[PDB]
Amino acid sequence: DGVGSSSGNWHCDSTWLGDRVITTSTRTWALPTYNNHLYKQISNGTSGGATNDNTYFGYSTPWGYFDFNRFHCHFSPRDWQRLINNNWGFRPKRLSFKLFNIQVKEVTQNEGTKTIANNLTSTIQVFTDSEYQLPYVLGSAHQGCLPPFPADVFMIPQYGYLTLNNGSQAVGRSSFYCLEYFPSQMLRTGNNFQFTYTFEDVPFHSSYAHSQSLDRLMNPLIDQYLYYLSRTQTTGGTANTQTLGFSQGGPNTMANQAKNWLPGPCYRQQRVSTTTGQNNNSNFAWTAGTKYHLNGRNSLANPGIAMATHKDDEERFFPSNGILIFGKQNAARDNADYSDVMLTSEEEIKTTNPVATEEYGIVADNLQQQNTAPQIGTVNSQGALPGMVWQNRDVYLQGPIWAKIPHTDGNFHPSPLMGGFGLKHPPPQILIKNTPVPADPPTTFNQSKLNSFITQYSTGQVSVEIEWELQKENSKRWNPEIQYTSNYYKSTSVDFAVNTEGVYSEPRPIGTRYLTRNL
Amino acid sequence: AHSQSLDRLMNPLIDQYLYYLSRTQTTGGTANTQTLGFSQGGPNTMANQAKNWLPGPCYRQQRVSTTTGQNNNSNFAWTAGTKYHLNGRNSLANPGIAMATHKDDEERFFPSNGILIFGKQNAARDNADYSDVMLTSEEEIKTTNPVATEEYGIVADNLQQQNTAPQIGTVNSQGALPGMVWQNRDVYLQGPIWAKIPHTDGNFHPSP
Amino acid sequence: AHSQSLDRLMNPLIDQYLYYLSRTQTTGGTANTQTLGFSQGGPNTMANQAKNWLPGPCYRQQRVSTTTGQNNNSNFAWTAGTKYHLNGRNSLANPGIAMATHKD
Amino acid sequence: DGVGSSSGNWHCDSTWLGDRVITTSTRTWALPTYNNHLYKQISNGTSGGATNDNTYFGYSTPWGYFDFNRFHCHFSPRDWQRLINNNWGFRPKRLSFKLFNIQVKEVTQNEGTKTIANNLTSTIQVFTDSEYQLPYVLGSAHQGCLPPFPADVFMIPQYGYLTLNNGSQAVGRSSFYCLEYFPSQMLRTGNNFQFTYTFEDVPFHSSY
Amino acid sequence: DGVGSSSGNWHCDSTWLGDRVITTSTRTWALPTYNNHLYKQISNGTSGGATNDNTYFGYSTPWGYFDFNRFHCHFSPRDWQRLINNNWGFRPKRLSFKLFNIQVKEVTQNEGTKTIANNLTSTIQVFTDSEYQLPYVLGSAHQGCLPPFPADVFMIPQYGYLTLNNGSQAVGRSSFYCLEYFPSQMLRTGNNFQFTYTFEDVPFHSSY
Repeated sequence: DGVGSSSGNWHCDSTWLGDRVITTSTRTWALPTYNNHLYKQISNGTSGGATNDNTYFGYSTPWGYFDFNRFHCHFSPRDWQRLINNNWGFRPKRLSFKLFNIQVKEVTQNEGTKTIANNLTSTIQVFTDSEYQLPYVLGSAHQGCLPPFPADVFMIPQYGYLTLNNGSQAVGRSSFYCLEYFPSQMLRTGNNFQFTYTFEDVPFHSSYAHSQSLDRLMNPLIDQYLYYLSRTQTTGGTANTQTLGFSQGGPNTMANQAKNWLPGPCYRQQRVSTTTGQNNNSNFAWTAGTKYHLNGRNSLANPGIAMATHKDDEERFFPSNGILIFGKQNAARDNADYSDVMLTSEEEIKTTNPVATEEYGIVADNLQQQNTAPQIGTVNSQGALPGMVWQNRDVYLQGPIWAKIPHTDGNFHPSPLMGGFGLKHPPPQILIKNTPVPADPPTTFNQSKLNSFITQYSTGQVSVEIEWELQKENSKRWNPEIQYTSNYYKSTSVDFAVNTEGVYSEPRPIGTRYLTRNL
Repeated sequence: AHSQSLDRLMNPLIDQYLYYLSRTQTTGGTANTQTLGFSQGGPNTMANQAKNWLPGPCYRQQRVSTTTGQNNNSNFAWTAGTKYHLNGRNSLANPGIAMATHKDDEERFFPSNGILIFGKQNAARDNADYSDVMLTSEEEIKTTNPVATEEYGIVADNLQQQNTAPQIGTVNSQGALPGMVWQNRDVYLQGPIWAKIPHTDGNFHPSP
Repeated sequence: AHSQSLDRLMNPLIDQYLYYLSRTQTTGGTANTQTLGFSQGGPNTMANQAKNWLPGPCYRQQRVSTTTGQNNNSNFAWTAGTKYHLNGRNSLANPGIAMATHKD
Repeated sequence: DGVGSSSGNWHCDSTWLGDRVITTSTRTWALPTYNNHLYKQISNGTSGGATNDNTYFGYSTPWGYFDFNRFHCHFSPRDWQRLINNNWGFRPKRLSFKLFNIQVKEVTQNEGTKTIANNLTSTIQVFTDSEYQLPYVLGSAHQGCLPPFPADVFMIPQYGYLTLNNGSQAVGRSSFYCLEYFPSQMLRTGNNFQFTYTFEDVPFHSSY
Repeated sequence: DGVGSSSGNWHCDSTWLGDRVITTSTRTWALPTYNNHLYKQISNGTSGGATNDNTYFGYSTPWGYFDFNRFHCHFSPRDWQRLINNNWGFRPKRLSFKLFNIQVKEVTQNEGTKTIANNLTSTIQVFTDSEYQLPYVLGSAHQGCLPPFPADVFMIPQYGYLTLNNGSQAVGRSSFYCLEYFPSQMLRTGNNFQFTYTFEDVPFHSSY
């Protein structure tokens, strides 16, 4: 474990083995000293501009954390292509994490001339929250994951957390955590860190689309033996009176046929169009937004339960807060243009799932009588009903992978809404920090905590290995399937590649669901 | 068939130790003002008693009668039909989730698309008579399951205040709620036996 | 008791990479027309942030106060009661599914 | 024992086991050079303001000392809560002490521009007064213990002692101690120090 | 594998053995950081001066490469003389490659005064494209091979490649490669790299 010997090698590869694929990626990182070595209380209240919906109480910390919860941390674009085009499903089995080649540096600033040198005897600290005792902040779709492009160098994100609040104030149950109250490894240059984790059994993600729909599973050529009420009134001439008539469902009355199953749950959302002209002229984004209400605070149900983005022939429409949206490269943080963002679509599930912007269905409102005409009600939110079947949201190359399932007495179908695999025991948080190095202390004792420190940062490499288990296709379909393909014709630059300026970009979102399977 | 019903699992002879709000206003004379009064559930107030369970799910259907005279004079079979909407297409939810066909003493009523119907021999394919078909009934489940043609229940609509009287809402479709218990639809000698459960990520209680 | 709430499991210091529709109409002056604007969820817009989970089930009940003066003057205990209907009989859903008694 | 390898890891935890609790804490420290490398005689007399009640004779030394004689050096607030709420008594049984990850630095001052660099070949010296031959200065409630908050960084206190005095003057029995007349470990970066101690039987404190 | 110990020795020799000759050469090299750490798309089109015959689409990379594909990398002039004057044919059988004595340096520029120092904890990365997955750029007669004269010191060439183009534009089949998507060895000063390769059967060159 020398100053002069490397502690790691660079592993970035993929290997495919029948029913497994293993991915490895290595990236270079930089870690600053965060927060001036301090833990600070932060809050947001209702004074000034701030709304109640946005209040919080929390702490910010001197630590940083490692995040690889984005598919493109692990899969190259071509690899993602091999996966989606060929497999019905996949899931994660196990991972390996390595930190190595660690360099701690001190920066000296005199007279506007700045210099950087190694501090050989310096350490950094790392630990994993193996027991899940710290608030789990992965899974909230934050920035700071390993870059898609291997050549890119990245900065480690600062760690902070939230607890209960009333306005800008803490409450009795509010909790404070010190990360220094955990055991951590200390590494000098020449030391390394590693750990291994095994994923819990989780269902394969469905990289497939149904080639059948719930409302059409019958034999087109045959009648049912079952009957339905087809006529309530006589049909001939003007003297029409009530009657009862019954008919057998058949090829031309598939809508009426008796069926075994129901479409999935519905929490309806407002429809907006990409053709702006077709939209109402108000700013209705949050006012007409679909929301949930918790303890007096309102949150967008974004993106909410999975529903199809649009019905047949209406690519223009999307749910206002019902899809995942990714930025194009260098898209602005605020108020980016439609041309600067990429909207996902979940067409593939119209097959079993309600369209996002429409009713679930219709129910009776009242009791009909000779003097009372029957009335119906439109159902815009439907909870789980026996016989319902549904599909989860898709995952994307630039999307999230896993989430920690919250620790609660109950849940229904705990698949993370943003997409991915939901785990009771997800990959643990990995926290890293530069150890403080004091500048020279005073020569006579003072009890106050030291506030003068040498200025330091560290850089190193990090490796992640994941084994994924694959589910192969078993289709008897005669004709060819849809596949993700690169564009045939000439172009100014190559998709999923660099610029003349050296900027990698991902042009489109890529989903998982090209192959088909029956219902 | 159950010989007990969800709303009557108590001991008829004993009071609960639990209390419920029984009075919101004073009772004597004309100068009546708000108050709070609390009482213990008992033999004569079984409706008020605290209970552990809830009836099963409800997707309400229109009621029709075998006595034609009692029915509205329109052809309302599909217009007033209970339906689901999938990708722009509408289908009868026939017969839908299991609910009891009728309540006590009302054999005449059935849900318009909520029961299985079999033909008598040589009944016509189209527009057969009532006398030519046989309607099933699922009386046996009124015990735990909502009647097909009625509301699940009532919920509050608003927030009452000194100046605002309280308002209630009628619930005609109810999804699964914790504490719900229910019974499946019956099977018949001339009925189906099995179905393939569709291959999907999720399902709730995949009984055909 | 939980020391965290469902609506606040994020990192207070970091933005989401996900975007949401933040603007439906232009903001400047009087000639305001429709547009589409998108923003990233963040520390000051926690209400808007994309989230994984939903709160538990709800069967709503009427609110009454211990300060009698603040209550409507009717006897509304069973008339405004939350109920279930079984075979033509009505029962209080007492106490019903678990919901919090009151807010902050 | 390299320049480039850490000699310790950060342990800060509590574990509760029935009738034992074990606490671990780690803190970062800084030690200045005290006294310019000198031992100095100090006294306080009766001249000027000074009263007789406050007289002393003593020495100050180039050394520093480690103090963890404050409960919150070891117990987090929540831990203290588990202890007091649940137990009739407690007492200390044994301890482990470690010094590690040592960096010695030299500071260079020219022209108002100051720079700090490592001095790799430098040493520090540590020893324990296992035989109780030096005046025991813990136990007098001084400042300079490890901080309650683990994230805080602290400065080591200077060591000094007192002996017999008459006014500002020494007497026959007054004693002078040199700490360099004890054996001590010398550590460069990459070296570490540790020791183990067992508490004598002592009565449980009454948390009741 | 120390900071202070050499990891290699200088071997430059020839030995002749009847039907074999073995050559060894060692050279000193320097590697700059290329491209500012970036991969950049490059093209040449038909605008301006440029003819169609000279169009290309490609990328340039942060990497450098080692080239010894020139006979005088291995044979001294006198050695070449012994070979040509005396033999009807020759061919290559196997090779050994070593990288050693690696020094990584950082350069600091302030106020027009520049200084160079070692960065001890720094690494370089090396790999061989053993599976031929990158575009093979040797064999195109480029500059940057090891010098003929052993005393000369040389600069490592930058690596870049080309793919399909239409004019200055990419086409569907155009490919992008990232070299960081390969496993590589990381070496600090005091680490070394080596590999061995065997030539496939190939016909003797005719020196006649």
